[PDB]
Amino acid sequence: DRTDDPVRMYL
Amino acid sequence: LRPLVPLDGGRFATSDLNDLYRRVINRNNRLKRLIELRAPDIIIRNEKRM
Amino acid sequence: QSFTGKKRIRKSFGRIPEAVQMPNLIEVQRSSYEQFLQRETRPGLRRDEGVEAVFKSVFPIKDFNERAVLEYVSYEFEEPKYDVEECIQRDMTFAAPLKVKLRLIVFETEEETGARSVKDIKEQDVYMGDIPLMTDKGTFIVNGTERVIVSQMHRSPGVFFDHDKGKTHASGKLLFAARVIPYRGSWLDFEFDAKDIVYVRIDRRRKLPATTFLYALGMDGEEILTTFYDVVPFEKRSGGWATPYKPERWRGVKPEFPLVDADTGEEVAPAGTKITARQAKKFADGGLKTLLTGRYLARDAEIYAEAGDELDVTSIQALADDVLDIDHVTVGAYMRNTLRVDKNAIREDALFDIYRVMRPGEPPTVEAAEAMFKSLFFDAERYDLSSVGRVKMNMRLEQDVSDEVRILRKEDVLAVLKVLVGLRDGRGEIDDIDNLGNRRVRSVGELLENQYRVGLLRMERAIKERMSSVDIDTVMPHDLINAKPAAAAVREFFGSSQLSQFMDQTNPLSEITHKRRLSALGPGGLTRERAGFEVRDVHPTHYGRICPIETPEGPNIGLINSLATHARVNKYGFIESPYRRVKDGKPQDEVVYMSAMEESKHVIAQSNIKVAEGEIVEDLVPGRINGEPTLLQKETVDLMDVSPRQVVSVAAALIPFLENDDANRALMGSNMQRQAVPLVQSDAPLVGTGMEAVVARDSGAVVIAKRTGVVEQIDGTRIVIRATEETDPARSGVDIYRMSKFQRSNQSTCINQRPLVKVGDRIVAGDIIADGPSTELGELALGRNALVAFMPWNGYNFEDSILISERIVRDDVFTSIHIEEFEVMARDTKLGPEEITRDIPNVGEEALRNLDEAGIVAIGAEVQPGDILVGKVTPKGESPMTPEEKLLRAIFGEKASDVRDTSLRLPPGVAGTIVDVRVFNRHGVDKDERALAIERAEIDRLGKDRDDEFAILNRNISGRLKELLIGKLAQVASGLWWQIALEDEKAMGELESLRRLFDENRKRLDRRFEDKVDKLQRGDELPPGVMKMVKVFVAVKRKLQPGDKMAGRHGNKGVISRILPIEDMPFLADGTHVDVVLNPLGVPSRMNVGQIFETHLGWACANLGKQITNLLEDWQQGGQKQALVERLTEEELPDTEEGLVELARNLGKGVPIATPVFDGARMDDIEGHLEMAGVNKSGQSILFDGLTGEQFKRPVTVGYIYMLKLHHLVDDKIHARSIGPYSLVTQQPLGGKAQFGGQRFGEMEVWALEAYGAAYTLQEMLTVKSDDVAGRTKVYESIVRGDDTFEAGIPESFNVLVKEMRSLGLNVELEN
Amino acid sequence: AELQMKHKDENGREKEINAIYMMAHSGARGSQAQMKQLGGMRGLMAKPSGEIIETPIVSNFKEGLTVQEYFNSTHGARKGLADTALKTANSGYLTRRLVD
Amino acid sequence: KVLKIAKEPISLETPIGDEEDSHLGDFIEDKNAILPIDAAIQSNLRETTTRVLASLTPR
Repeated sequence: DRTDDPVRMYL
Repeated sequence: LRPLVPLDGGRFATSDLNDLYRRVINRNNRLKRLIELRAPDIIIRNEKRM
Repeated sequence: QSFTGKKRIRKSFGRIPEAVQMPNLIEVQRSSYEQFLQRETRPGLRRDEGVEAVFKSVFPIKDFNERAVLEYVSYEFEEPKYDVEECIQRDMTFAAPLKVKLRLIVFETEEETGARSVKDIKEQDVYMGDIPLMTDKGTFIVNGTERVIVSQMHRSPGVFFDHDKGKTHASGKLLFAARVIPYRGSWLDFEFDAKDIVYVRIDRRRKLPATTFLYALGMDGEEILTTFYDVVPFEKRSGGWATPYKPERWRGVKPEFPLVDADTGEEVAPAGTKITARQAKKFADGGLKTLLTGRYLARDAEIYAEAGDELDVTSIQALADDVLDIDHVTVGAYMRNTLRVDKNAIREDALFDIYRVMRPGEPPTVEAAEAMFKSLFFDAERYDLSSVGRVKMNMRLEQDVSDEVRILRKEDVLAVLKVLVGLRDGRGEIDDIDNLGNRRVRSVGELLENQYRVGLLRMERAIKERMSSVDIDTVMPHDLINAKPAAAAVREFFGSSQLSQFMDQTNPLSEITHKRRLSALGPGGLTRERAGFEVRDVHPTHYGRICPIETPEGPNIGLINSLATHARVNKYGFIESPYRRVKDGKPQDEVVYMSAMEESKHVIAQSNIKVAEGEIVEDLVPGRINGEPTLLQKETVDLMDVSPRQVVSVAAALIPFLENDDANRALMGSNMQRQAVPLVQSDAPLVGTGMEAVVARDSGAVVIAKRTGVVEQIDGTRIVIRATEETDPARSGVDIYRMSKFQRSNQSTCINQRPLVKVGDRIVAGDIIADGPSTELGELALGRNALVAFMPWNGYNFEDSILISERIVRDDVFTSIHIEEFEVMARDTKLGPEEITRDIPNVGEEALRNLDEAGIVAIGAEVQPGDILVGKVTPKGESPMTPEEKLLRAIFGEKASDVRDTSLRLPPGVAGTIVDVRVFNRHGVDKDERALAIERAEIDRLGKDRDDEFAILNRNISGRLKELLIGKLAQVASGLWWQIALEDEKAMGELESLRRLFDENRKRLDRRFEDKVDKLQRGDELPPGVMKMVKVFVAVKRKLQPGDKMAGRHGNKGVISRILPIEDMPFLADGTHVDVVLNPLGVPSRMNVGQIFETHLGWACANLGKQITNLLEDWQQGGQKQALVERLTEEELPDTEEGLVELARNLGKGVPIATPVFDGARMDDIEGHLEMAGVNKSGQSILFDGLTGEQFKRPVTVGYIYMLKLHHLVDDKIHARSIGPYSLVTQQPLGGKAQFGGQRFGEMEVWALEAYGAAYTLQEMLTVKSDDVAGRTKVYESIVRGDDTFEAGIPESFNVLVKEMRSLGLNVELEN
Repeated sequence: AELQMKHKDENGREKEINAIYMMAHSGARGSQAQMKQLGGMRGLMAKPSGEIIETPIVSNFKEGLTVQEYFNSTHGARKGLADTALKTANSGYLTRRLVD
Repeated sequence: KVLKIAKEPISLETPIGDEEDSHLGDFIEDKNAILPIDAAIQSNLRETTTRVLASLTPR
């Protein structure tokens, strides 16, 4: 479930 | 250590360290403006994350 | 042979046929670029390559919001604005403006209507960014310095089956991984697991079972099992075990239970191969047998049947009130076992899992996940697979579908999985990645096409995003299109790219060997650090396709290999090699090019076979069936070698007497071949391989006649030729050829051409007229050759060095020419504009000599190192001065100037003379008060050449008119040439029809010259900052000095040692003396012997030339001399014309000998040649000692060896610095010989001082010399005063490091 | 044995000694394997896979060599050159690591 | 004056060479730094000015 993307988490 | 000496021809040449400091200052100013405007928690959270 | 071999006859050895000739060596780049740019009519331009390819790929830029589309019809190329001769001087970009016609009308309209409101299409022309055109040589001159693009070599976009050789595993086993690597798309893998489970990973993501990816497709349920494992029927619990079968699978199986027949006796106790059992079952009317508990029933089993495939206990439900065919000897249960490790059953589960693996950390949905999987592999634009990839996949796996589908077909994955499952158990062969059949070459065409496609995609996105704002209604084209949306993408390719590199224009050999290069790096290639050991190794399929002898011996070894002499490239991208087809016994005469992958299923026979009879009589010819060479018979021999010089490159082919030296040493000789600077007044080698003439005439370094007409006069700088002996009607008058004079090349070396024809001397079309740089009589040359004597001379040649005499420098045979071409700018400044002032302040009057009033040195003025070439002064702001300087200025009364001295000065060097100077002015002022005389001289020379060309053309016109009207008192009638002035008027029609063409040609010439003069007067363009620039073409005439690097024709090299006088050299018999003394100790160490045979053959041919030139000195055109000349030469030698005397003048310097690479002269041949020449059969001759006057008590070897002058000169290598400019942030001395560099004290050098007891030498050499800035001047002051002492407090690098560490959270504070 | 043999001249004194024999015996430049490959049979070449090819390369540098026997020598030379280029970096790394 | 704006200055870490080494930071000169030969000339001038100021009267 790890993303390592701020814009991805925001969207 | 992060010089901005102008090269021959009038075109400057700066180090890549200025970009990081400029981005940090811009994000800090944006967060400061967000905290004063009383924005929603969703926008203020993303600003702190960035 | 025509006008080239007649002047100089070159004997050839060996016995090899010359049926097929090698094509042009530069055909690769030209053929690759021609496919991209068609340059044909409108109905033409039909192919998969070129800008039209991408245009037809995505022509319509449609938007669903407004329903507007853009249609493509065709594109046209315009003429180039600037020619190459002016593009090289003006530093412009040689390219052609691209124009494409696009229609803005769209068929879609509002309310679902039909034709739009505007029935007539727009059909507007939109300008596009120009693309650089290819010169006839293939230079790709984008700027003042031409840059060629080397071809790239990468993996073919096909499926591969590579299994690791028991590595990266806990126990010894194989993985058998399969790849579906496409051309442009996400990669796919089907690697196995140690637990015998098939795992699939897309784009090297997290591994997951292949069952999920299979369920994601249409094949779901038991369809994945019915297609992988066969099903066998069984009876529903009959008497015993009645299973009707057949014996196709029972062959060679260990029976765990009694498999005897119900009615016959079979199934013997051993039950091995079961050959007799197989025959009995075949003759038993079937393989039915009578018989368990462990079976995975693959039947498509809700009321009674259930999911899962295993009974395993008692066969419950009484066989439910066709199970499987999987044994343990031939087939495995890997596919079945994979269905029990995955937890996903429904297709939605597999889609969600794939979406989570691709985009981690996001809530998956059925709508978004479906489009993601559809666009990942089943998308046209997202997943692109070239036609070569499809054909390779079809060849590896038969599919009968190619050139029509580009995306991954749903049936291909099942076939790949089946092939992988089959190869896992066995009965399969893996595919090596290093095989030449699995590697394709990407030339400039495909790379530029991909770049243009990316640019066009970006432009299409921009147009689609911009077309929504502007109202489409009541609009037109040429406005909703970015001016440079993709021109930058094509301009950056030639400018910055690992493939497109600088041109190595040092000699005619390097110009032809740099274009046939196959690099492996660049955008899409293995990095030098990621190469490994297998990529650098040579593969046995490179025979005749890639010469394994020309490769750089640096770090990137085995990655910059070039092609062979006969190797070609197919339309797909693979390398082709010619193979002469041979039938049973009798060899055919129809050579056919055999590809690398197709030649595997064939037999190859080597050349040099006895072909005296109709077929080879040996019956044991050496040939390689597939890779390894084994002695094969004469039966079914289908392919034969075309020529022995097929596996060697063009560079290695010039090495004479090859196959006699070591393979590694021959590699060094190839690199030294394309490194010799062109010498002035060079000659062809005495012992040549014959390939020099082809490489000289093929490369773009020599002029070649285009017609058959005779020459009129050779003015040295331009040669004129007549029309032709059979010229066409109404064609051009005469062909004028202007030979390029001394001009700076791309590597700072002189390049000039000299004529070779005389008055008359009718030449046939397609013949070299004037030789190029380092070429004489058409034959290629690299340097002069002198007599060599291998012997130690007082230790001067102890190590790998060379000793030469002063005779080689007295004649000026090894002297070359160089050009630096310095430049200077005149950019303005904020505090006033700069100016080219004639006099610089506080400068000496003597230093201003040889300087024009404008500030530029006159042409042909001798200049010394550290001289003022261009006097430029810049306005300097007011700065504070020390009080002592002010007091001195007030005492002397002089006034301090407000300008700074920034004039150009020559760096330390030879300081040659000036050749040419060019100045450019801005559009505001052009030739106002500077360089006015230069422009006047230029226009005068232009007018002079125009008048000369007009006069010669008018003379040719008068001659043609006279010879035409002679058929129907002309000398006393000068004005009647164009007017008959007689009753006859039949010839007047032809006279007018010829005069019209002559007048239009003259008008075209005048118009071209007027456009040239107008462009010259308009002024060249410059950057906005600069307003004036000057270029000085300083030239230096270097000579051979001690310390220079001189290498022979082979791998032997060595710096030239101290030159000795002519008398000190060894005094040979008859008064002659040697010129070079090489060390003979390099033969045992370096396994190369061809230099000795080359020296012997050179001595033999030199003796023959000396004996033949003396025969003609007695009486010219003697009958006996022709007999000897015909006897010594192997007969087209005698000529009825008077040119026999001219042939002797060239033969007097030694008769040329042409020896092939593999068919060279044997020992008996060279022995007989030496015997006929008059030299002793042993090859060695007695030599005296000139220094002492005594004869050595042993025979010595002397002969003529071909020597080269490498570019590693000593004047450009030496450098010394005392005090120069320091760094900016580190405050250390700069590096590199450009501007007063400092020799870097490396880390390993510091360990040497630490090994010794030296502690003060290393302490001051690191602090007071470069680090400390405060104490740096103290040591200099102490040295200038006379006291030796220094003080070092702390270096600047440590302070910088402390300031850096303090910037982070770490606290680095000093104590005590 | 044919090279080490000292020839006897008709006059009664040794005419001279061979050049390559002296260079190999002194140990300055010549060696045994080099002289063997120059005058001997050269043995058998090894392919890049690791095993030795079964074809006999019966020839020396003095006489001519066909392209087939030269291809294996080129393979071996390229393998040696690629091996010597990478092993030297490991030596430098080990030297830099031991000094610290 | 609108033209010649010098926008987007080149980074000092851009690799001048084709490879990764030989960055642009090395091919740069420091103008504010004074060479030691120039500073040595100043000491000589400062000392010679004191010796020359010895024959004049004290006033």
